[PDB]
Amino acid sequence: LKRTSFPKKFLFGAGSASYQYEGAAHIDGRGLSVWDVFTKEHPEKIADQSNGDVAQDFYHRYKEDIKSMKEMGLESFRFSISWSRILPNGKISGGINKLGIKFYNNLIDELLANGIKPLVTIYHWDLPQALQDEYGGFLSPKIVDDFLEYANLVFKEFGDRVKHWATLNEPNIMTQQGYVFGAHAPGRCSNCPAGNSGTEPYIVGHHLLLCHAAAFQLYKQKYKDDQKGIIGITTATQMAIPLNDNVANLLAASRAIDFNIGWFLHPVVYGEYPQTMRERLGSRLPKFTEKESEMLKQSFDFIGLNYYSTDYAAASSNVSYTTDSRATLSAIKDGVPIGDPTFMSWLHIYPEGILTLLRYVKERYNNPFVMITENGMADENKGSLAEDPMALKDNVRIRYHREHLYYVLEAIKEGVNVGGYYAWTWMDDFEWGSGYTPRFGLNFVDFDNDLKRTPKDSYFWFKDFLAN
Repeated sequence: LKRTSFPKKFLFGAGSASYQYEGAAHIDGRGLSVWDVFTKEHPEKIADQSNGDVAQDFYHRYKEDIKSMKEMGLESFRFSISWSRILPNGKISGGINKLGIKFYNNLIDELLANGIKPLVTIYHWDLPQALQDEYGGFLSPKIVDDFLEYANLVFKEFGDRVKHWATLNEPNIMTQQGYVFGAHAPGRCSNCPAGNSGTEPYIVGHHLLLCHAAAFQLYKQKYKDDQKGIIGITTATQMAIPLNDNVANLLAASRAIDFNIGWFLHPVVYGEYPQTMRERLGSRLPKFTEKESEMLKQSFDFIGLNYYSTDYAAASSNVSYTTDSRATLSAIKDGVPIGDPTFMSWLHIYPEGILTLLRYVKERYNNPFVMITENGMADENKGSLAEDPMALKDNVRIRYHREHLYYVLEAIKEGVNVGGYYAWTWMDDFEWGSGYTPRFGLNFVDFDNDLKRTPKDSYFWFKDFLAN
Protein backbone atom coordinates (compact mmCIF):
# COMPACT_ATOMS: atom_id res chain seq x y z
CA LEU A 1 0.00 0.00 0.00
CA LYS A 2 1.17 3.58 -0.65
CA ARG A 3 0.07 7.07 0.58
CA THR A 4 0.17 8.29 -3.09
CA SER A 5 -2.76 5.84 -3.69
CA PHE A 6 -4.92 8.09 -1.39
CA PRO A 7 -6.26 11.57 -2.29
CA LYS A 8 -3.70 14.37 -1.68
CA LYS A 9 -6.25 16.15 0.69
CA PHE A 10 -6.84 12.88 2.68
CA LEU A 11 -5.48 13.33 6.27
CA PHE A 12 -3.17 10.59 7.67
CA GLY A 13 -2.61 10.92 11.42
CA ALA A 14 -2.28 9.24 14.83
CA GLY A 15 -4.36 10.10 17.89
CA SER A 16 -4.09 10.81 21.63
CA ALA A 17 -6.43 12.04 24.43
CA SER A 18 -5.50 14.46 27.32
CA TYR A 19 -6.01 12.03 30.28
CA GLN A 20 -4.49 9.06 28.35
CA TYR A 21 -1.22 10.96 27.53
CA GLU A 22 -0.47 14.23 29.42
CA GLY A 23 0.22 13.37 33.12
CA ALA A 24 1.07 16.54 35.17
CA ALA A 25 -2.47 15.94 36.54
CA HIS A 26 -2.05 17.85 39.87
CA ILE A 27 0.46 20.52 38.89
CA ASP A 28 0.30 23.87 37.05
CA GLY A 29 -3.21 24.70 38.31
CA ARG A 30 -5.03 21.73 36.66
CA GLY A 31 -8.38 20.86 38.37
CA LEU A 32 -9.50 17.29 39.04
CA SER A 33 -11.38 15.48 36.27
CA VAL A 34 -13.93 12.70 36.92
CA TRP A 35 -11.13 10.31 35.75
CA ASP A 36 -8.64 11.43 38.43
CA VAL A 37 -11.43 10.71 40.97
CA PHE A 38 -12.56 7.45 39.23
CA THR A 39 -8.98 5.98 39.04
CA LYS A 40 -7.92 7.21 42.59
CA GLU A 41 -11.27 6.27 44.29
CA HIS A 42 -12.21 3.06 42.32
CA PRO A 43 -8.86 1.27 41.74
CA GLU A 44 -10.80 -2.05 41.80
CA LYS A 45 -12.36 -0.94 38.41
CA ILE A 46 -8.89 -0.31 36.86
CA ALA A 47 -7.38 -3.68 35.69
CA ASP A 48 -3.86 -2.70 37.03
CA GLN A 49 -5.04 -0.23 39.81
CA SER A 50 -3.25 2.56 37.85
CA ASN A 51 -4.16 6.23 37.07
CA GLY A 52 -3.25 9.11 34.70
CA ASP A 53 -1.24 11.13 37.28
CA VAL A 54 1.84 10.68 35.03
CA ALA A 55 0.78 8.54 32.02
CA GLN A 56 3.61 9.20 29.46
CA ASP A 57 4.26 12.81 30.69
CA PHE A 58 3.34 14.21 27.22
CA TYR A 59 2.75 17.55 29.10
CA HIS A 60 6.59 17.92 29.46
CA ARG A 61 7.94 15.72 26.58
CA TYR A 62 5.62 16.69 23.61
CA LYS A 63 8.57 18.46 21.83
CA GLU A 64 10.62 15.19 21.60
CA ASP A 65 7.50 13.17 20.55
CA ILE A 66 6.53 15.64 17.73
CA LYS A 67 10.15 15.33 16.43
CA SER A 68 9.55 11.53 16.22
CA MET A 69 6.17 12.29 14.46
CA LYS A 70 7.88 14.53 11.83
CA GLU A 71 10.55 11.78 11.30
CA MET A 72 7.70 9.24 10.60
CA GLY A 73 6.04 11.83 8.26
CA LEU A 74 2.83 12.38 10.22
CA GLU A 75 0.43 14.78 8.37
CA SER A 76 -2.01 15.42 11.25
CA PHE A 77 -2.01 14.72 14.99
CA ARG A 78 -5.30 14.24 16.95
CA PHE A 79 -5.21 15.42 20.61
CA SER A 80 -7.89 16.50 23.16
CA ILE A 81 -8.05 19.54 25.53
CA SER A 82 -8.43 18.87 29.29
CA TRP A 83 -11.38 21.11 30.30
CA SER A 84 -10.18 21.08 33.97
CA ARG A 85 -6.59 22.07 32.88
CA ILE A 86 -7.92 25.33 31.33
CA LEU A 87 -10.96 25.86 33.67
CA PRO A 88 -10.14 24.18 37.05
CA ASN A 89 -13.82 24.23 38.32
CA GLY A 90 -15.24 23.85 34.75
CA LYS A 91 -16.69 27.43 34.76
CA ILE A 92 -15.32 30.74 33.35
CA SER A 93 -16.42 32.21 36.78
CA GLY A 94 -13.81 29.84 38.33
CA GLY A 95 -10.94 31.56 36.48
CA ILE A 96 -8.96 30.62 33.28
CA ASN A 97 -5.74 28.73 34.14
CA LYS A 98 -3.06 30.59 32.08
CA LEU A 99 -0.51 27.68 32.42
CA GLY A 100 -3.20 25.34 30.80
CA ILE A 101 -3.73 27.79 27.89
CA LYS A 102 0.09 28.08 27.60
CA PHE A 103 0.52 24.27 27.31
CA TYR A 104 -2.08 23.95 24.41
CA ASN A 105 -0.55 27.05 22.68
CA ASN A 106 2.94 25.42 22.95
CA LEU A 107 1.63 22.01 21.74
CA ILE A 108 -0.20 23.58 18.71
CA ASP A 109 2.79 25.87 17.79
CA GLU A 110 5.10 22.82 18.00
CA LEU A 111 2.86 20.69 15.66
CA LEU A 112 2.59 23.50 13.04
CA ALA A 113 6.35 24.32 13.31
CA ASN A 114 6.95 20.65 12.30
CA GLY A 115 4.36 20.70 9.43
CA ILE A 116 1.70 18.70 11.38
CA LYS A 117 -1.98 19.80 11.26
CA PRO A 118 -3.72 19.57 14.68
CA LEU A 119 -7.12 17.82 14.95
CA VAL A 120 -8.51 18.96 18.33
CA THR A 121 -11.19 17.04 20.27
CA ILE A 122 -12.81 19.61 22.64
CA TYR A 123 -14.16 16.87 25.03
CA HIS A 124 -12.59 13.36 25.38
CA TRP A 125 -14.26 12.27 28.70
CA ASP A 126 -12.15 14.32 31.24
CA LEU A 127 -15.12 16.29 32.66
CA PRO A 128 -14.25 18.64 35.55
CA GLN A 129 -15.12 16.84 38.83
CA ALA A 130 -16.42 20.30 40.03
CA LEU A 131 -19.22 19.98 37.39
CA GLN A 132 -20.04 16.34 38.39
CA ASP A 133 -20.18 17.51 42.11
CA GLU A 134 -22.13 20.75 41.25
CA TYR A 135 -25.06 19.21 39.24
CA GLY A 136 -24.08 15.62 38.25
CA GLY A 137 -22.33 16.68 35.03
CA PHE A 138 -24.08 15.41 31.86
CA LEU A 139 -27.16 14.32 34.02
CA SER A 140 -28.12 18.09 34.07
CA PRO A 141 -29.06 20.59 31.30
CA LYS A 142 -26.71 23.08 33.11
CA ILE A 143 -23.82 21.21 31.35
CA VAL A 144 -24.78 22.88 28.00
CA ASP A 145 -23.96 26.51 29.02
CA ASP A 146 -20.70 25.39 30.78
CA PHE A 147 -19.82 23.34 27.61
CA LEU A 148 -20.69 26.38 25.37
CA GLU A 149 -18.41 28.81 27.35
CA TYR A 150 -15.64 26.14 27.30
CA ALA A 151 -16.02 25.61 23.50
CA ASN A 152 -16.08 29.49 23.10
CA LEU A 153 -12.75 29.91 25.02
CA VAL A 154 -11.15 27.04 23.02
CA PHE A 155 -12.22 28.59 19.64
CA LYS A 156 -11.13 32.16 20.65
CA GLU A 157 -7.63 31.18 21.96
CA PHE A 158 -6.60 28.31 19.53
CA GLY A 159 -8.89 28.61 16.45
CA ASP A 160 -6.50 31.09 14.74
CA ARG A 161 -4.12 28.02 14.32
CA VAL A 162 -6.47 25.00 14.82
CA LYS A 163 -8.54 24.39 11.62
CA HIS A 164 -9.92 20.87 12.50
CA TRP A 165 -12.20 20.28 15.59
CA ALA A 166 -14.24 17.44 17.14
CA THR A 167 -16.84 18.58 19.73
CA LEU A 168 -17.00 15.08 21.42
CA ASN A 169 -15.20 11.71 21.30
CA GLU A 170 -17.40 8.51 21.55
CA PRO A 171 -20.35 9.86 23.59
CA ASN A 172 -21.85 6.34 23.16
CA ILE A 173 -18.97 4.55 25.06
CA MET A 174 -18.75 7.52 27.50
CA THR A 175 -22.53 7.09 28.27
CA GLN A 176 -22.57 3.21 28.09
CA GLN A 177 -19.49 2.73 30.40
CA GLY A 178 -20.20 5.82 32.65
CA TYR A 179 -23.96 5.39 33.22
CA VAL A 180 -24.98 1.84 32.06
CA PHE A 181 -22.04 -0.43 33.22
CA GLY A 182 -20.47 2.05 35.73
CA ALA A 183 -17.07 0.64 34.43
CA HIS A 184 -15.99 4.21 33.47
CA ALA A 185 -16.24 7.59 35.29
CA PRO A 186 -18.45 8.64 36.88
CA GLY A 187 -19.22 4.94 37.71
CA ARG A 188 -23.09 5.01 37.83
CA CYS A 189 -25.29 1.94 37.10
CA SER A 190 -28.54 0.14 38.11
CA ASN A 191 -22.22 -2.85 41.45
CA CYS A 192 -22.77 0.92 41.64
CA PRO A 193 -23.39 3.26 44.68
CA ALA A 194 -25.83 5.27 42.47
CA GLY A 195 -27.44 5.44 38.97
CA ASN A 196 -30.17 3.90 36.74
CA SER A 197 -28.97 1.98 33.63
CA GLY A 198 -32.54 2.32 32.15
CA THR A 199 -33.04 6.17 32.43
CA GLU A 200 -29.68 8.05 32.96
CA PRO A 201 -27.97 6.97 29.65
CA TYR A 202 -30.79 8.59 27.57
CA ILE A 203 -30.61 11.85 29.64
CA VAL A 204 -26.78 11.99 29.43
CA GLY A 205 -26.88 11.28 25.62
CA HIS A 206 -29.49 14.03 25.25
CA HIS A 207 -27.32 16.67 27.01
CA LEU A 208 -24.19 15.50 25.05
CA LEU A 209 -26.04 16.15 21.75
CA LEU A 210 -27.24 19.59 23.03
CA CYS A 211 -23.58 20.44 23.93
CA HIS A 212 -22.49 19.27 20.42
CA ALA A 213 -25.23 21.36 18.72
CA ALA A 214 -24.41 24.47 20.83
CA ALA A 215 -20.62 24.18 20.08
CA PHE A 216 -21.27 23.52 16.38
CA GLN A 217 -23.68 26.48 16.04
CA LEU A 218 -21.28 28.79 17.90
CA TYR A 219 -18.40 27.78 15.57
CA LYS A 220 -20.70 28.23 12.49
CA GLN A 221 -22.12 31.66 13.59
CA LYS A 222 -19.12 33.28 15.42
CA TYR A 223 -15.84 31.65 14.22
CA LYS A 224 -16.12 29.80 10.84
CA ASP A 225 -16.15 32.92 8.58
CA ASP A 226 -12.98 34.33 10.30
CA GLN A 227 -10.98 31.13 11.13
CA LYS A 228 -11.97 29.03 8.04
CA GLY A 229 -11.72 25.69 9.94
CA ILE A 230 -14.04 22.66 10.15
CA ILE A 231 -15.81 20.99 13.09
CA GLY A 232 -17.35 17.52 13.46
CA ILE A 233 -18.12 14.87 16.10
CA THR A 234 -16.40 11.49 16.71
CA THR A 235 -18.43 8.38 17.75
CA ALA A 236 -17.55 4.70 18.48
CA THR A 237 -18.53 2.52 15.47
CA GLN A 238 -18.15 -1.15 16.38
CA MET A 239 -20.07 -2.62 13.37
CA ALA A 240 -22.81 -5.30 13.54
CA ILE A 241 -23.65 -7.84 10.78
CA PRO A 242 -26.56 -10.31 11.11
CA LEU A 243 -25.66 -13.73 12.67
CA ASN A 244 -27.42 -15.19 9.53
CA ASP A 245 -30.01 -14.18 6.88
CA ASN A 246 -33.09 -14.83 9.14
CA VAL A 247 -35.17 -11.62 8.82
CA ALA A 248 -35.25 -11.40 12.68
CA ASN A 249 -31.38 -11.29 12.74
CA LEU A 250 -31.40 -8.69 9.86
CA LEU A 251 -33.59 -6.42 12.09
CA ALA A 252 -31.51 -7.24 15.21
CA ALA A 253 -28.38 -5.94 13.35
CA SER A 254 -30.39 -2.82 12.33
CA ARG A 255 -31.55 -2.30 15.99
CA ALA A 256 -27.99 -2.77 17.47
CA ILE A 257 -26.64 -0.19 14.87
CA ASP A 258 -29.49 2.30 15.68
CA PHE A 259 -28.95 1.94 19.49
CA ASN A 260 -25.11 2.30 19.33
CA ILE A 261 -24.10 4.25 16.14
CA GLY A 262 -27.43 5.86 15.13
CA TRP A 263 -28.06 7.02 18.75
CA PHE A 264 -25.76 10.06 18.11
CA LEU A 265 -25.46 9.98 14.27
CA HIS A 266 -29.27 10.21 13.60
CA PRO A 267 -29.70 13.50 15.58
CA VAL A 268 -26.57 15.09 13.88
CA VAL A 269 -27.62 14.02 10.30
CA TYR A 270 -31.48 14.19 10.48
CA GLY A 271 -32.20 16.05 13.79
CA GLU A 272 -34.11 13.12 15.46
CA TYR A 273 -33.25 9.89 17.39
CA PRO A 274 -33.41 6.62 15.39
CA GLN A 275 -37.16 5.69 15.25
CA THR A 276 -36.42 2.22 16.80
CA MET A 277 -35.15 4.06 19.95
CA ARG A 278 -38.37 6.20 19.99
CA GLU A 279 -40.56 2.99 19.47
CA ARG A 280 -38.85 1.01 22.35
CA LEU A 281 -38.25 3.72 25.00
CA GLY A 282 -41.31 6.07 24.74
CA SER A 283 -40.95 8.61 27.63
CA ARG A 284 -37.44 7.33 28.73
CA LEU A 285 -36.04 8.99 25.53
CA PRO A 286 -36.06 12.82 25.77
CA LYS A 287 -37.67 14.84 22.92
CA PHE A 288 -35.80 17.56 20.96
CA THR A 289 -37.65 20.93 20.63
CA GLU A 290 -38.21 22.05 17.01
CA LYS A 291 -35.36 24.63 17.65
CA GLU A 292 -32.92 21.93 18.96
CA SER A 293 -33.88 19.61 16.02
CA GLU A 294 -33.04 22.52 13.60
CA MET A 295 -29.69 23.21 15.41
CA LEU A 296 -28.73 19.47 15.23
CA LYS A 297 -29.69 18.66 11.57
CA GLN A 298 -26.32 18.52 9.61
CA SER A 299 -24.44 19.90 12.71
CA PHE A 300 -21.09 18.69 11.21
CA ASP A 301 -18.43 19.33 8.55
CA PHE A 302 -17.32 15.69 9.14
CA ILE A 303 -18.22 12.64 11.24
CA GLY A 304 -15.36 10.82 12.96
CA LEU A 305 -15.82 7.02 12.92
CA ASN A 306 -13.87 5.00 15.56
CA TYR A 307 -13.72 1.49 14.02
CA TYR A 308 -11.86 -1.46 15.72
CA SER A 309 -14.01 -4.61 15.12
CA THR A 310 -17.41 -6.09 14.07
CA ASP A 311 -19.78 -8.47 15.93
CA TYR A 312 -22.70 -10.72 14.85
CA ALA A 313 -26.18 -9.50 15.96
CA ALA A 314 -29.09 -11.91 16.73
CA ALA A 315 -32.70 -11.06 17.89
CA SER A 316 -33.08 -11.28 21.71
CA SER A 317 -34.78 -14.45 23.14
CA ASN A 318 -35.49 -4.06 35.30
CA VAL A 319 -35.34 -1.96 32.04
CA SER A 320 -31.72 -1.17 30.98
CA TYR A 321 -29.99 0.23 27.89
CA THR A 322 -28.34 -3.26 27.77
CA THR A 323 -31.66 -5.06 26.86
CA ASP A 324 -33.42 -2.06 25.17
CA SER A 325 -32.12 -3.01 21.66
CA ARG A 326 -33.72 -6.50 21.80
CA ALA A 327 -30.46 -7.76 20.29
CA THR A 328 -27.55 -10.02 21.40
CA LEU A 329 -23.96 -9.36 20.09
CA SER A 330 -21.18 -12.05 19.73
CA ALA A 331 -17.82 -12.30 17.79
CA ILE A 332 -18.36 -16.08 17.39
CA LYS A 333 -20.64 -17.93 14.91
CA ASP A 334 -20.86 -21.75 15.14
CA GLY A 335 -17.74 -21.61 17.40
CA VAL A 336 -15.70 -19.67 14.77
CA PRO A 337 -14.48 -16.13 15.71
CA ILE A 338 -15.55 -13.36 13.20
CA GLY A 339 -11.76 -12.62 13.01
CA ASP A 340 -8.53 -13.36 14.95
CA PRO A 341 -9.00 -12.46 18.66
CA THR A 342 -6.45 -9.96 20.17
CA PHE A 343 -5.62 -8.94 23.80
CA MET A 344 -8.84 -6.78 23.97
CA SER A 345 -11.91 -9.17 24.25
CA TRP A 346 -14.03 -6.85 21.99
CA LEU A 347 -11.34 -6.56 19.26
CA HIS A 348 -11.37 -9.31 16.59
CA ILE A 349 -9.32 -8.56 13.38
CA TYR A 350 -12.12 -8.11 10.79
CA PRO A 351 -10.83 -5.45 8.33
CA GLU A 352 -13.77 -6.21 5.88
CA GLY A 353 -16.07 -4.68 8.52
CA ILE A 354 -14.63 -1.15 8.06
CA LEU A 355 -15.87 -1.15 4.41
CA THR A 356 -19.20 -2.58 5.68
CA LEU A 357 -19.34 0.35 8.15
CA LEU A 358 -18.40 2.94 5.44
CA ARG A 359 -21.02 1.45 3.03
CA TYR A 360 -23.69 1.53 5.82
CA VAL A 361 -22.90 5.20 6.74
CA LYS A 362 -22.88 6.16 3.01
CA GLU A 363 -26.32 4.53 2.36
CA ARG A 364 -28.02 5.43 5.71
CA TYR A 365 -26.84 9.06 6.10
CA ASN A 366 -26.56 10.23 2.38
CA ASN A 367 -22.70 9.83 2.07
CA PRO A 368 -21.67 12.44 4.68
CA PHE A 369 -17.97 13.52 4.78
CA VAL A 370 -16.37 11.00 7.25
CA MET A 371 -12.87 10.32 8.73
CA ILE A 372 -11.66 7.22 10.60
CA THR A 373 -10.62 9.19 13.75
CA GLU A 374 -9.48 5.93 15.46
CA ASN A 375 -8.39 2.48 14.13
CA GLY A 376 -5.77 0.19 15.70
CA MET A 377 -5.22 -2.69 18.10
CA ALA A 378 -3.35 -3.58 21.34
CA ASP A 379 -0.74 -6.14 22.41
CA GLU A 380 -0.73 -7.25 26.09
CA ASN A 381 1.62 -5.21 28.34
CA LYS A 382 4.31 -7.81 29.38
CA GLY A 383 6.50 -5.24 31.18
CA SER A 384 9.68 -3.35 30.18
CA LEU A 385 11.52 -3.67 26.81
CA ALA A 386 14.11 -5.92 28.61
CA GLU A 387 11.20 -8.06 30.01
CA ASP A 388 9.41 -8.03 26.56
CA PRO A 389 12.13 -7.94 23.84
CA MET A 390 9.47 -8.98 21.18
CA ALA A 391 7.17 -5.93 21.98
CA LEU A 392 8.78 -4.04 18.99
CA LYS A 393 7.99 -6.82 16.41
CA ASP A 394 4.33 -5.83 16.06
CA ASN A 395 3.64 -7.79 12.83
CA VAL A 396 0.01 -8.26 13.88
CA ARG A 397 -0.44 -4.45 14.32
CA ILE A 398 1.28 -3.96 10.90
CA ARG A 399 -1.18 -6.49 9.28
CA TYR A 400 -4.13 -4.80 11.11
CA HIS A 401 -3.35 -1.29 9.70
CA ARG A 402 -2.43 -2.61 6.19
CA GLU A 403 -5.69 -4.62 5.68
CA HIS A 404 -7.92 -1.83 7.18
CA LEU A 405 -6.37 0.79 4.81
CA TYR A 406 -6.84 -1.66 1.87
CA TYR A 407 -10.61 -1.55 2.70
CA VAL A 408 -10.62 2.30 3.23
CA LEU A 409 -9.07 2.55 -0.29
CA GLU A 410 -11.84 0.15 -1.49
CA ALA A 411 -14.35 2.59 0.20
CA ILE A 412 -12.86 5.53 -1.89
CA LYS A 413 -13.12 3.50 -5.19
CA GLU A 414 -16.88 3.04 -4.28
CA GLY A 415 -17.50 6.80 -3.90
CA VAL A 416 -17.66 6.81 -0.06
CA ASN A 417 -16.68 10.40 1.10
CA VAL A 418 -13.89 9.26 3.56
CA GLY A 419 -11.10 11.92 3.85
CA GLY A 420 -9.05 10.88 6.91
CA TYR A 421 -7.50 7.98 8.87
CA TYR A 422 -6.01 8.34 12.42
CA ALA A 423 -4.21 5.41 14.02
CA TRP A 424 -4.95 4.54 17.61
CA THR A 425 -2.47 5.31 19.02
CA TRP A 426 0.80 7.31 18.80
CA MET A 427 2.44 5.74 21.92
CA ASP A 428 1.41 3.09 24.52
CA ASP A 429 -0.93 4.87 26.95
CA PHE A 430 -3.52 4.78 29.74
CA GLU A 431 -6.60 2.80 28.49
CA TRP A 432 -9.25 3.73 31.04
CA GLY A 433 -10.70 0.63 32.84
CA SER A 434 -7.86 -1.46 31.28
CA GLY A 435 -5.13 0.87 32.72
CA TYR A 436 -1.73 0.31 31.01
CA THR A 437 -2.48 -3.43 30.34
CA PRO A 438 -3.05 -2.73 26.57
CA ARG A 439 -0.25 -1.37 24.32
CA PHE A 440 -1.96 0.31 21.24
CA GLY A 441 1.11 2.48 20.32
CA LEU A 442 3.19 2.80 17.13
CA ASN A 443 5.80 3.70 19.83
CA PHE A 444 6.70 1.47 22.83
CA VAL A 445 6.65 3.29 26.24
CA ASP A 446 8.94 1.75 28.86
CA PHE A 447 7.15 2.79 32.12
CA ASP A 448 10.06 1.24 34.19
CA ASN A 449 12.73 3.14 32.10
CA ASP A 450 11.74 6.83 32.58
CA LEU A 451 8.90 6.47 29.99
CA LYS A 452 11.49 5.90 27.16
CA ARG A 453 9.81 5.88 23.69
CA THR A 454 11.11 3.23 21.21
CA PRO A 455 9.50 3.13 17.72
CA LYS A 456 7.90 -0.31 17.01
CA ASP A 457 8.20 -1.99 13.56
CA SER A 458 4.69 -0.48 12.84
CA TYR A 459 6.34 3.02 13.06
CA PHE A 460 8.78 2.08 10.22
CA TRP A 461 5.93 0.55 8.10
CA PHE A 462 3.96 3.85 8.44
CA LYS A 463 7.17 5.77 7.62
CA ASP A 464 7.61 3.74 4.40
CA PHE A 465 3.79 3.99 3.70
CA LEU A 466 3.68 7.84 4.01
CA ALA A 467 6.94 8.37 1.99
CA ASN A 468 5.64 6.49 -1.14
